[PDB]
Amino acid sequence: EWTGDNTNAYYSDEVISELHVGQIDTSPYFCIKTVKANGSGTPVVACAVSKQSIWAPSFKELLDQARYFYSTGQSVRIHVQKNIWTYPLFVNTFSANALVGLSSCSATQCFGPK
Amino acid sequence: EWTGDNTNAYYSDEVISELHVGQIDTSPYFCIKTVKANGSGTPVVACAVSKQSIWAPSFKELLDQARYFYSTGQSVRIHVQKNIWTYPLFVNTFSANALVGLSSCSATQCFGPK
Amino acid sequence: EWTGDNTNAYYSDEVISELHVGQIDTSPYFCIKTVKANGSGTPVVACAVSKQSIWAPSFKELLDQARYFYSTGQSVRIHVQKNIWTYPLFVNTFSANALVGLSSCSATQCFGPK
Amino acid sequence: EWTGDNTNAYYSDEVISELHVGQIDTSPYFCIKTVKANGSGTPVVACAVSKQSIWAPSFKELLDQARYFYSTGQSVRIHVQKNIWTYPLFVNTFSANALVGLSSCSATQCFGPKL
Amino acid sequence: EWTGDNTNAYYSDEVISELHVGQIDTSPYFCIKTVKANGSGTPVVACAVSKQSIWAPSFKELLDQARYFYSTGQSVRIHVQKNIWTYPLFVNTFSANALVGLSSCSATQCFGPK
Repeated sequence: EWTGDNTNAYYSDEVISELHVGQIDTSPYFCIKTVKANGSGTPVVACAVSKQSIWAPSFKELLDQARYFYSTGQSVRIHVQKNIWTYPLFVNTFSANALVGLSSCSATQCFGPK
Repeated sequence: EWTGDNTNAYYSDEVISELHVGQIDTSPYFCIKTVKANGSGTPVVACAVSKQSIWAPSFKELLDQARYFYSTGQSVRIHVQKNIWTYPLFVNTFSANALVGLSSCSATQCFGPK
Repeated sequence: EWTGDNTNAYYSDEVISELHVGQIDTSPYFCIKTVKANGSGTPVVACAVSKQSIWAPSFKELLDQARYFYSTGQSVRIHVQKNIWTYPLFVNTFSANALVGLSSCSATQCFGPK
Repeated sequence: EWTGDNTNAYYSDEVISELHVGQIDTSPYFCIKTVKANGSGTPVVACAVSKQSIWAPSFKELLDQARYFYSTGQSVRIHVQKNIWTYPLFVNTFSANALVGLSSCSATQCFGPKL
Repeated sequence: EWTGDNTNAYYSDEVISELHVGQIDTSPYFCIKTVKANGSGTPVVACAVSKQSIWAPSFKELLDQARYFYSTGQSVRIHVQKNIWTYPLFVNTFSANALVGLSSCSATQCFGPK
Protein backbone atom coordinates (compact mmCIF):
# COMPACT_ATOMS: atom_id res chain seq x y z
CA GLU A 1 0.00 0.00 0.00
CA TRP A 2 1.06 3.60 -0.59
CA THR A 3 -0.33 7.06 0.14
CA GLY A 4 -0.13 7.70 -3.58
CA ASP A 5 -2.10 4.64 -4.75
CA ASN A 6 -4.67 5.77 -7.30
CA THR A 7 -7.36 4.08 -5.21
CA ASN A 8 -6.78 6.85 -2.68
CA ALA A 9 -8.41 10.25 -3.12
CA TYR A 10 -6.77 13.61 -2.55
CA TYR A 11 -7.76 17.24 -2.29
CA SER A 12 -5.36 20.08 -3.09
CA ASP A 13 -4.95 23.65 -1.83
CA GLU A 14 -6.69 22.90 1.47
CA VAL A 15 -6.17 24.39 4.94
CA ILE A 16 -6.57 22.24 8.07
CA SER A 17 -9.34 24.07 9.87
CA GLU A 18 -10.32 21.77 12.72
CA LEU A 19 -8.69 19.15 14.92
CA HIS A 20 -10.14 16.57 17.32
CA VAL A 21 -8.44 14.07 19.61
CA GLY A 22 -10.21 11.22 21.41
CA GLN A 23 -10.33 7.47 22.05
CA ILE A 24 -12.39 4.61 20.61
CA ASP A 25 -12.19 0.88 21.45
CA THR A 26 -8.93 1.20 23.48
CA SER A 27 -7.35 3.18 20.64
CA PRO A 28 -6.46 6.90 20.64
CA TYR A 29 -7.55 8.61 17.41
CA PHE A 30 -7.63 12.03 15.85
CA CYS A 31 -9.68 13.70 13.14
CA ILE A 32 -9.16 16.76 11.02
CA LYS A 33 -11.36 18.94 8.91
CA THR A 34 -9.91 20.78 5.91
CA VAL A 35 -11.38 23.45 3.64
CA LYS A 36 -10.22 24.97 0.34
CA ALA A 37 -7.84 27.87 0.90
CA ASN A 38 -9.95 29.96 -1.49
CA GLY A 39 -13.19 29.20 0.37
CA SER A 40 -14.73 27.14 -2.41
CA GLY A 41 -15.95 23.55 -2.36
CA THR A 42 -16.93 21.15 0.40
CA PRO A 43 -14.92 20.45 3.56
CA VAL A 44 -12.95 17.22 3.85
CA VAL A 45 -13.01 15.19 7.06
CA ALA A 46 -10.53 12.41 7.77
CA CYS A 47 -9.47 10.41 10.81
CA ALA A 48 -6.57 8.22 11.90
CA VAL A 49 -7.02 5.52 14.51
CA SER A 50 -3.98 4.22 16.41
CA LYS A 51 -4.53 0.46 16.35
CA GLN A 52 -6.79 0.23 13.31
CA SER A 53 -6.51 -0.13 9.51
CA ILE A 54 -3.48 -0.68 7.33
CA TRP A 55 -2.50 2.94 8.04
CA ALA A 56 -2.04 2.36 11.78
CA PRO A 57 1.78 2.41 11.56
CA SER A 58 1.75 6.08 10.51
CA PHE A 59 -0.61 7.30 13.25
CA LYS A 60 1.98 9.24 15.25
CA GLU A 61 3.66 10.78 12.22
CA LEU A 62 0.34 11.78 10.69
CA LEU A 63 -0.80 13.24 14.01
CA ASP A 64 2.41 15.25 14.34
CA GLN A 65 2.18 16.40 10.73
CA ALA A 66 -1.50 17.25 11.03
CA ARG A 67 -0.68 19.30 14.12
CA TYR A 68 2.15 20.97 12.28
CA PHE A 69 0.11 22.01 9.25
CA TYR A 70 -2.81 22.94 11.51
CA SER A 71 -0.55 25.30 13.38
CA THR A 72 0.95 26.95 10.31
CA GLY A 73 -2.31 27.30 8.43
CA GLN A 74 -0.48 26.70 5.15
CA SER A 75 -2.06 25.24 2.03
CA VAL A 76 -1.79 21.48 1.81
CA ARG A 77 -2.93 18.48 -0.21
CA ILE A 78 -4.76 15.95 1.94
CA HIS A 79 -4.72 12.26 0.95
CA VAL A 80 -7.39 9.87 2.18
CA GLN A 81 -8.71 6.37 1.68
CA LYS A 82 -12.51 6.38 1.64
CA ASN A 83 -14.93 4.04 3.47
CA ILE A 84 -12.57 2.71 6.13
CA TRP A 85 -14.13 3.58 9.53
CA THR A 86 -17.32 1.68 10.29
CA TYR A 87 -18.72 2.61 13.73
CA PRO A 88 -21.89 4.49 12.64
CA LEU A 89 -21.98 7.25 15.30
CA PHE A 90 -18.26 7.86 14.73
CA VAL A 91 -18.69 8.03 10.94
CA ASN A 92 -21.74 10.28 11.31
CA THR A 93 -19.80 12.61 13.63
CA PHE A 94 -16.71 12.65 11.42
CA SER A 95 -16.40 10.42 8.34
CA ALA A 96 -15.28 7.04 7.05
CA ASN A 97 -12.13 8.64 5.54
CA ALA A 98 -8.80 7.35 6.71
CA LEU A 99 -6.09 10.01 6.63
CA VAL A 100 -3.21 8.54 4.63
CA GLY A 101 -1.06 11.56 3.81
CA LEU A 102 -0.34 15.30 3.94
CA SER A 103 1.64 17.31 1.37
CA SER A 104 2.64 20.96 1.40
CA CYS A 105 1.28 23.02 -1.55
CA SER A 106 2.89 26.01 -3.21
CA ALA A 107 1.13 28.43 -5.57
CA THR A 108 1.41 26.08 -8.53
CA GLN A 109 1.84 22.46 -7.47
CA CYS A 110 1.60 20.27 -4.38
CA PHE A 111 4.61 18.22 -3.22
CA GLY A 112 3.10 14.75 -3.26
CA PRO A 113 1.45 12.09 -5.44
CA LYS A 114 -1.29 13.12 -7.88
CA GLU B 1 -16.11 2.73 24.62
CA TRP B 2 -15.89 6.07 22.80
CA THR B 3 -15.24 9.77 23.49
CA GLY B 4 -18.64 10.40 21.88
CA ASP B 5 -20.67 7.94 23.99
CA ASN B 6 -23.82 9.64 25.32
CA THR B 7 -22.85 8.56 28.83
CA ASN B 8 -20.04 11.12 28.55
CA ALA B 9 -20.53 14.83 29.19
CA TYR B 10 -19.10 17.68 27.16
CA TYR B 11 -18.75 21.45 27.46
CA SER B 12 -18.41 23.63 24.38
CA ASP B 13 -16.59 26.91 23.77
CA GLU B 14 -14.29 26.53 26.72
CA VAL B 15 -10.82 27.97 27.13
CA ILE B 16 -8.14 26.02 28.98
CA SER B 17 -7.19 28.38 31.80
CA GLU B 18 -5.04 26.13 34.01
CA LEU B 19 -2.75 23.11 33.64
CA HIS B 20 -1.24 20.85 36.33
CA VAL B 21 1.14 17.92 35.95
CA GLY B 22 2.03 15.49 38.74
CA GLN B 23 2.15 11.87 39.85
CA ILE B 24 -0.18 9.60 41.80
CA ASP B 25 0.34 5.92 42.67
CA THR B 26 3.30 5.47 40.26
CA SER B 27 1.32 7.09 37.45
CA PRO B 28 1.96 10.47 35.82
CA TYR B 29 -1.22 12.50 35.46
CA PHE B 30 -2.37 15.89 34.31
CA CYS B 31 -5.40 18.02 35.04
CA ILE B 32 -6.83 21.06 33.32
CA LYS B 33 -9.24 23.79 34.25
CA THR B 34 -11.40 25.34 31.53
CA VAL B 35 -13.91 28.19 31.56
CA LYS B 36 -16.55 29.40 29.10
CA ALA B 37 -15.09 31.84 26.61
CA ASN B 38 -17.64 34.48 27.65
CA GLY B 39 -16.83 34.03 31.34
CA SER B 40 -20.30 32.72 32.26
CA GLY B 41 -21.07 29.50 34.12
CA THR B 42 -18.74 27.47 36.35
CA PRO B 43 -15.25 26.12 35.51
CA VAL B 44 -14.73 22.54 34.35
CA VAL B 45 -11.88 20.49 35.83
CA ALA B 46 -10.78 17.22 34.30
CA CYS B 47 -7.83 14.89 34.65
CA ALA B 48 -6.12 12.12 32.73
CA VAL B 49 -4.08 9.47 34.52
CA SER B 50 -1.49 7.55 32.52
CA LYS B 51 -1.99 4.07 34.04
CA GLN B 52 -5.61 4.36 35.22
CA SER B 53 -9.11 3.95 33.71
CA ILE B 54 -10.05 2.75 30.23
CA TRP B 55 -8.83 6.10 28.84
CA ALA B 56 -5.20 5.38 29.77
CA PRO B 57 -4.01 4.60 26.18
CA SER B 58 -4.82 8.16 25.06
CA PHE B 59 -2.92 9.87 27.92
CA LYS B 60 -0.03 11.16 25.81
CA GLU B 61 -2.20 12.36 22.93
CA LEU B 62 -4.56 14.12 25.30
CA LEU B 63 -1.70 15.69 27.21
CA ASP B 64 -0.15 16.93 24.02
CA GLN B 65 -3.46 18.24 22.74
CA ALA B 66 -4.28 19.94 26.02
CA ARG B 67 -0.94 21.69 25.98
CA TYR B 68 -1.53 22.92 22.48
CA PHE B 69 -4.99 24.28 23.16
CA TYR B 70 -3.73 25.76 26.40
CA SER B 71 -0.97 27.63 24.59
CA THR B 72 -3.21 29.10 21.90
CA GLY B 73 -6.06 29.98 24.24
CA GLN B 74 -8.56 28.93 21.53
CA SER B 75 -12.13 27.89 22.31
CA VAL B 76 -12.58 24.15 22.53
CA ARG B 77 -15.08 21.46 23.47
CA ILE B 78 -13.96 19.34 26.36
CA HIS B 79 -15.25 15.77 26.68
CA VAL B 80 -15.27 14.01 30.04
CA GLN B 81 -16.53 10.89 31.77
CA LYS B 82 -17.79 11.73 35.25
CA ASN B 83 -17.13 9.94 38.53
CA ILE B 84 -14.01 8.03 37.53
CA TRP B 85 -11.25 9.14 39.93
CA THR B 86 -11.70 7.91 43.47
CA TYR B 87 -8.88 9.19 45.71
CA PRO B 88 -10.83 11.72 47.82
CA LEU B 89 -8.04 14.27 48.27
CA PHE B 90 -7.32 14.07 44.54
CA VAL B 91 -11.02 14.53 43.70
CA ASN B 92 -11.39 17.38 46.17
CA THR B 93 -8.32 19.15 44.71
CA PHE B 94 -9.36 18.54 41.12
CA SER B 95 -12.40 16.44 40.24
CA ALA B 96 -13.60 12.91 39.50
CA ASN B 97 -13.87 13.82 35.77
CA ALA B 98 -11.77 11.73 33.43
CA LEU B 99 -10.69 13.74 30.38
CA VAL B 100 -11.72 11.73 27.33
CA GLY B 101 -11.49 14.19 24.46
CA LEU B 102 -10.70 17.65 23.12
CA SER B 103 -12.17 19.29 20.01
CA SER B 104 -11.43 22.58 18.24
CA CYS B 105 -14.43 24.89 17.83
CA SER B 106 -15.42 27.10 14.92
CA ALA B 107 -17.59 30.19 15.42
CA THR B 108 -20.74 28.10 15.02
CA GLN B 109 -20.06 24.44 15.97
CA CYS B 110 -17.33 22.37 17.63
CA PHE B 111 -15.56 19.64 15.67
CA GLY B 112 -16.58 16.70 17.80
CA PRO B 113 -19.41 14.48 19.09
CA LYS B 114 -22.38 16.22 20.70
CA GLU C 1 2.23 8.45 46.95
CA TRP C 2 0.90 11.68 45.47
CA THR C 3 2.22 15.06 44.34
CA GLY C 4 -0.26 16.55 46.82
CA ASP C 5 0.87 14.62 49.91
CA ASN C 6 1.21 16.97 52.88
CA THR C 7 4.71 15.56 53.40
CA ASN C 8 5.68 17.31 50.15
CA ALA C 9 6.45 21.04 50.07
CA TYR C 10 5.29 23.57 47.50
CA TYR C 11 5.99 27.16 46.51
CA SER C 12 3.48 29.43 44.76
CA ASP C 13 3.83 32.35 42.35
CA GLU C 14 7.27 31.24 41.24
CA VAL C 15 8.86 31.68 37.83
CA ILE C 16 11.21 29.06 36.37
CA SER C 17 14.33 31.14 35.88
CA GLU C 18 16.91 28.49 35.04
CA LEU C 19 17.03 25.06 33.42
CA HIS C 20 19.80 22.43 33.34
CA VAL C 21 19.96 19.03 31.62
CA GLY C 22 22.66 16.44 32.35
CA GLN C 23 23.37 12.83 33.27
CA ILE C 24 24.21 11.16 36.57
CA ASP C 25 24.80 7.49 37.37
CA THR C 26 23.36 6.26 34.02
CA SER C 27 20.32 8.56 34.23
CA PRO C 28 19.46 11.69 32.30
CA TYR C 29 18.23 14.34 34.71
CA PHE C 30 17.11 17.93 34.73
CA CYS C 31 17.06 20.66 37.35
CA ILE C 32 15.19 23.93 37.52
CA LYS C 33 15.63 27.07 39.52
CA THR C 34 12.55 29.14 40.39
CA VAL C 35 12.23 32.56 41.99
CA LYS C 36 9.29 34.62 43.23
CA ALA C 37 7.64 36.56 40.41
CA ASN C 38 7.80 39.69 42.56
CA GLY C 39 11.55 39.33 43.17
CA SER C 40 11.39 38.51 46.90
CA GLY C 41 12.48 35.46 48.88
CA THR C 42 14.91 32.63 48.24
CA PRO C 43 15.25 30.59 45.05
CA VAL C 44 13.85 27.08 44.92
CA VAL C 45 15.93 24.42 43.17
CA ALA C 46 14.54 21.01 42.28
CA CYS C 47 15.59 18.09 40.11
CA ALA C 48 14.07 15.06 38.44
CA VAL C 49 16.23 12.05 37.61
CA SER C 50 15.23 9.39 35.08
CA LYS C 51 14.65 5.94 36.65
CA GLN C 52 15.61 7.18 40.11
CA SER C 53 13.37 7.73 43.19
CA ILE C 54 9.68 6.86 43.39
CA TRP C 55 8.96 9.84 41.11
CA ALA C 56 10.78 8.26 38.16
CA PRO C 57 7.58 7.41 36.23
CA SER C 58 6.81 11.12 35.74
CA PHE C 59 10.28 12.24 34.55
CA LYS C 60 9.35 12.82 30.89
CA GLU C 61 6.10 14.59 31.67
CA LEU C 62 7.80 16.81 34.23
CA LEU C 63 10.68 17.56 31.89
CA ASP C 64 8.24 18.56 29.17
CA GLN C 65 6.17 20.62 31.56
CA ALA C 66 9.18 22.38 33.04
CA ARG C 67 10.31 23.24 29.54
CA TYR C 68 6.88 24.63 28.71
CA PHE C 69 6.66 26.78 31.83
CA TYR C 70 10.27 27.79 31.40
CA SER C 71 9.55 29.07 27.93
CA THR C 72 6.48 31.15 28.81
CA GLY C 73 7.98 32.44 32.03
CA GLN C 74 4.50 32.32 33.54
CA SER C 75 3.83 32.23 37.27
CA VAL C 76 3.70 28.66 38.63
CA ARG C 77 3.49 26.55 41.76
CA ILE C 78 6.35 24.10 42.15
CA HIS C 79 5.89 20.91 44.20
CA VAL C 80 8.91 19.12 45.63
CA GLN C 81 9.81 16.30 47.99
CA LYS C 82 12.80 17.25 50.12
CA ASN C 83 15.91 15.16 50.83
CA ILE C 84 15.68 12.71 47.95
CA TRP C 85 18.92 13.15 45.97
CA THR C 86 21.93 12.17 48.07
CA TYR C 87 24.95 12.49 45.76
CA PRO C 88 26.78 15.27 47.64
CA LEU C 89 28.38 17.26 44.78
CA PHE C 90 25.06 17.12 42.93
CA VAL C 91 23.19 18.31 46.01
CA ASN C 92 25.71 21.13 46.52
CA THR C 93 25.39 22.26 42.91
CA PHE C 94 21.61 21.93 42.81
CA SER C 95 19.67 20.50 45.79
CA ALA C 96 18.22 17.33 47.30
CA ASN C 97 14.66 18.32 46.23
CA ALA C 98 12.88 15.93 43.92
CA LEU C 99 10.55 17.79 41.53
CA VAL C 100 7.16 16.11 41.89
CA GLY C 101 4.76 18.56 40.33
CA LEU C 102 4.11 21.77 38.44
CA SER C 103 0.92 23.88 38.47
CA SER C 104 -0.05 27.05 36.60
CA CYS C 105 -0.92 30.14 38.69
CA SER C 106 -2.89 32.41 36.34
CA ALA C 107 -6.50 33.22 37.18
CA THR C 108 -7.26 32.49 40.82
CA GLN C 109 -4.94 30.71 43.26
CA CYS C 110 -2.61 28.07 41.81
CA PHE C 111 -4.19 25.04 40.14
CA GLY C 112 -2.87 22.14 42.15
CA PRO C 113 -2.88 20.55 45.58
CA LYS C 114 -2.70 23.01 48.42
CA GLU D 1 28.16 3.67 7.37
CA TRP D 2 28.19 7.40 8.05
CA THR D 3 26.33 10.45 6.85
CA GLY D 4 29.73 11.82 5.82
CA ASP D 5 30.85 8.81 3.74
CA ASN D 6 32.29 10.07 0.45
CA THR D 7 29.88 7.73 -1.38
CA ASN D 8 27.05 10.01 -0.20
CA ALA D 9 26.12 13.21 -2.02
CA TYR D 10 25.45 16.58 -0.37
CA TYR D 11 24.14 20.00 -1.36
CA SER D 12 25.02 23.16 0.53
CA ASP D 13 23.12 26.38 1.23
CA GLU D 14 19.75 24.81 0.48
CA VAL D 15 16.38 25.81 1.92
CA ILE D 16 13.76 23.16 2.65
CA SER D 17 10.88 24.39 0.51
CA GLU D 18 8.45 21.45 0.69
CA LEU D 19 7.49 18.67 3.10
CA HIS D 20 5.39 15.53 2.62
CA VAL D 21 4.37 12.79 5.06
CA GLY D 22 2.76 9.51 4.04
CA GLN D 23 3.00 5.72 4.31
CA ILE D 24 4.45 3.02 2.07
CA ASP D 25 4.65 -0.73 2.55
CA THR D 26 3.76 -0.53 6.28
CA SER D 27 6.22 2.34 6.88
CA PRO D 28 5.54 5.98 7.70
CA TYR D 29 7.85 8.12 5.57
CA PHE D 30 8.59 11.72 4.79
CA CYS D 31 10.06 13.54 1.84
CA ILE D 32 11.49 17.02 1.50
CA LYS D 33 12.24 19.29 -1.39
CA THR D 34 15.11 21.78 -1.12
CA VAL D 35 16.26 24.63 -3.40
CA LYS D 36 19.37 26.84 -3.31
CA ALA D 37 18.94 29.77 -0.94
CA ASN D 38 20.34 32.08 -3.62
CA GLY D 39 17.86 30.80 -6.22
CA SER D 40 20.36 29.02 -8.48
CA GLY D 41 20.48 25.39 -9.62
CA THR D 42 17.92 22.55 -9.55
CA PRO D 43 15.84 21.26 -6.59
CA VAL D 44 16.93 18.30 -4.47
CA VAL D 45 14.38 15.73 -3.33
CA ALA D 46 15.09 13.23 -0.56
CA CYS D 47 13.05 10.85 1.59
CA ALA D 48 13.40 8.91 4.80
CA VAL D 49 11.37 5.76 5.34
CA SER D 50 10.70 4.22 8.77
CA LYS D 51 12.24 0.74 9.22
CA GLN D 52 13.62 0.79 5.67
CA SER D 53 17.26 1.03 4.45
CA ILE D 54 20.35 1.13 6.60
CA TRP D 55 19.31 4.70 7.55
CA ALA D 56 16.14 3.50 9.34
CA PRO D 57 17.50 4.11 12.87
CA SER D 58 17.63 7.88 12.24
CA PHE D 59 14.11 8.26 10.82
CA LYS D 60 12.62 10.02 13.86
CA GLU D 61 15.58 12.34 14.40
CA LEU D 62 15.70 13.31 10.75
CA LEU D 63 11.94 13.93 10.59
CA ASP D 64 12.04 16.22 13.61
CA GLN D 65 15.08 18.01 12.27
CA ALA D 66 13.59 18.47 8.84
CA ARG D 67 10.44 19.91 10.40
CA TYR D 68 12.53 22.35 12.38
CA PHE D 69 14.66 23.50 9.44
CA TYR D 70 11.53 23.67 7.32
CA SER D 71 9.81 25.95 9.80
CA THR D 72 12.70 28.43 10.07
CA GLY D 73 13.52 28.46 6.36
CA GLN D 74 17.23 28.62 7.15
CA SER D 75 20.06 27.55 4.84
CA VAL D 76 21.17 23.97 5.28
CA ARG D 77 23.38 21.31 3.80
CA ILE D 78 21.39 18.24 2.86
CA HIS D 79 23.12 14.86 2.80
CA VAL D 80 21.69 12.01 0.76
CA GLN D 81 22.56 8.52 -0.45
CA LYS D 82 21.47 8.05 -4.03
CA ASN D 83 19.54 5.12 -5.52
CA ILE D 84 18.14 3.68 -2.31
CA TRP D 85 14.33 3.74 -2.79
CA THR D 86 13.33 1.42 -5.62
CA TYR D 87 9.53 1.54 -5.77
CA PRO D 88 9.12 3.17 -9.24
CA LEU D 89 5.96 5.26 -8.75
CA PHE D 90 7.35 6.55 -5.44
CA VAL D 91 10.68 7.40 -7.09
CA ASN D 92 8.93 9.12 -10.00
CA THR D 93 6.88 11.20 -7.57
CA PHE D 94 9.81 11.93 -5.28
CA SER D 95 13.23 10.39 -5.80
CA ALA D 96 15.43 7.43 -4.95
CA ASN D 97 17.51 9.59 -2.58
CA ALA D 98 17.66 8.52 1.07
CA LEU D 99 17.99 11.49 3.39
CA VAL D 100 20.99 10.77 5.62
CA GLY D 101 21.79 14.09 7.23
CA LEU D 102 20.99 17.77 7.72
CA SER D 103 23.44 20.51 8.69
CA SER D 104 22.87 24.19 9.49
CA CYS D 105 24.92 26.65 7.41
CA SER D 106 26.65 29.93 8.18
CA ALA D 107 27.71 32.60 5.70
CA THR D 108 30.97 30.73 4.92
CA GLN D 109 30.34 27.06 5.65
CA CYS D 110 27.95 24.35 6.73
CA PHE D 111 28.25 22.46 9.98
CA GLY D 112 28.64 18.97 8.59
CA PRO D 113 30.81 16.64 6.55
CA LYS D 114 32.05 17.56 3.08
CA LEU D 115 34.56 15.89 0.74
CA GLU E 1 29.61 9.28 36.21
CA TRP E 2 28.22 12.81 36.28
CA THR E 3 27.97 15.81 33.97
CA GLY E 4 29.69 17.74 36.74
CA ASP E 5 32.76 15.50 37.14
CA ASN E 6 35.91 17.65 37.28
CA THR E 7 37.32 15.41 34.55
CA ASN E 8 34.76 16.98 32.21
CA ALA E 9 35.29 20.37 30.61
CA TYR E 10 32.78 23.19 30.42
CA TYR E 11 32.46 26.54 28.71
CA SER E 12 30.25 29.34 30.06
CA ASP E 13 28.29 32.17 28.41
CA GLU E 14 28.10 30.33 25.08
CA VAL E 15 25.44 30.39 22.36
CA ILE E 16 24.58 27.27 20.31
CA SER E 17 25.35 28.53 16.81
CA GLU E 18 25.11 25.35 14.71
CA LEU E 19 23.25 22.03 14.74
CA HIS E 20 23.79 18.85 12.74
CA VAL E 21 21.90 15.55 12.68
CA GLY E 22 23.14 12.33 11.07
CA GLN E 23 23.84 8.62 11.51
CA ILE E 24 27.00 6.58 12.11
CA ASP E 25 27.34 2.79 12.55
CA THR E 26 23.56 2.27 12.98
CA SER E 27 23.30 5.13 15.52
CA PRO E 28 21.54 8.43 15.08
CA TYR E 29 23.80 11.22 16.37
CA PHE E 30 23.77 14.98 16.59
CA CYS E 31 26.46 17.60 16.95
CA ILE E 32 26.36 21.23 18.04
CA LYS E 33 28.75 24.13 17.71
CA THR E 34 28.78 26.83 20.38
CA VAL E 35 30.51 30.21 20.51
CA LYS E 36 30.93 32.80 23.23
CA ALA E 37 27.83 35.00 23.41
CA ASN E 38 30.16 37.97 22.80
CA GLY E 39 31.82 36.32 19.79
CA SER E 40 35.28 36.05 21.37
CA GLY E 41 37.37 32.88 21.52
CA THR E 42 37.18 29.54 19.71
CA PRO E 43 34.04 27.49 18.97
CA VAL E 44 33.23 24.42 21.03
CA VAL E 45 32.06 21.40 19.05
CA ALA E 46 30.43 18.45 20.73
CA CYS E 47 28.41 15.42 19.69
CA ALA E 48 26.08 12.83 21.17
CA VAL E 49 25.75 9.35 19.66
CA SER E 50 22.63 7.40 20.64
CA LYS E 51 24.12 3.97 21.13
CA GLN E 52 27.68 4.92 22.10
CA SER E 53 29.63 6.00 25.21
CA ILE E 54 28.57 6.07 28.84
CA TRP E 55 26.48 9.13 27.90
CA ALA E 56 24.14 7.22 25.54
CA PRO E 57 21.21 7.25 28.05
CA SER E 58 20.88 11.04 27.80
CA PHE E 59 20.86 11.23 23.99
CA LYS E 60 17.19 12.17 23.53
CA GLU E 61 17.11 14.64 26.43
CA LEU E 62 20.28 16.33 25.28
CA LEU E 63 19.03 16.45 21.68
CA ASP E 64 15.79 18.07 22.81
CA GLN E 65 17.63 20.48 25.07
CA ALA E 66 20.15 21.40 22.38
CA ARG E 67 17.32 22.08 19.98
CA TYR E 68 15.60 24.21 22.57
CA PHE E 69 18.62 26.35 23.40
CA TYR E 70 19.49 26.55 19.72
CA SER E 71 16.08 27.95 18.90
CA THR E 72 16.28 30.61 21.64
CA GLY E 73 19.90 31.60 21.06
CA GLN E 74 20.21 32.13 24.79
CA SER E 75 23.45 32.01 26.73
CA VAL E 76 24.37 28.58 28.09
CA ARG E 77 27.17 26.62 29.73
CA ILE E 78 28.12 23.57 27.68
CA HIS E 79 29.61 20.52 29.40
CA VAL E 80 31.65 18.00 27.40
CA GLN E 81 33.88 14.99 27.96
CA LYS E 82 36.97 15.18 25.76
CA ASN E 83 38.52 12.43 23.63
CA ILE E 84 35.48 10.17 23.39
CA TRP E 85 34.63 9.73 19.67
CA THR E 86 37.18 7.71 17.71
CA TYR E 87 36.16 7.44 14.02
CA PRO E 88 38.89 9.66 12.51
CA LEU E 89 36.87 11.34 9.71
CA PHE E 90 34.06 12.03 12.21
CA VAL E 91 36.53 13.63 14.66
CA ASN E 92 38.08 15.65 11.81
CA THR E 93 34.68 16.98 10.75
CA PHE E 94 33.39 17.58 14.25
CA SER E 95 35.46 16.65 17.32
CA ALA E 96 36.04 13.86 19.83
CA ASN E 97 33.99 15.78 22.45
CA ALA E 98 30.96 14.01 23.88
CA LEU E 99 28.18 16.41 24.91
CA VAL E 100 27.35 15.64 28.53
CA GLY E 101 25.32 18.63 29.64
CA LEU E 102 23.67 22.02 28.98
CA SER E 103 22.97 24.74 31.56
CA SER E 104 21.18 28.09 31.19
CA CYS E 105 23.26 31.20 32.02
CA SER E 106 22.20 34.49 33.53
CA ALA E 107 24.37 37.64 33.40
CA THR E 108 26.34 36.56 36.44
CA GLN E 109 26.34 32.76 36.87
CA CYS E 110 25.35 29.62 34.99
CA PHE E 111 22.87 27.13 36.46
CA GLY E 112 25.10 24.06 36.56
CA PRO E 113 28.29 22.47 37.92
CA LYS E 114 31.47 24.56 37.91
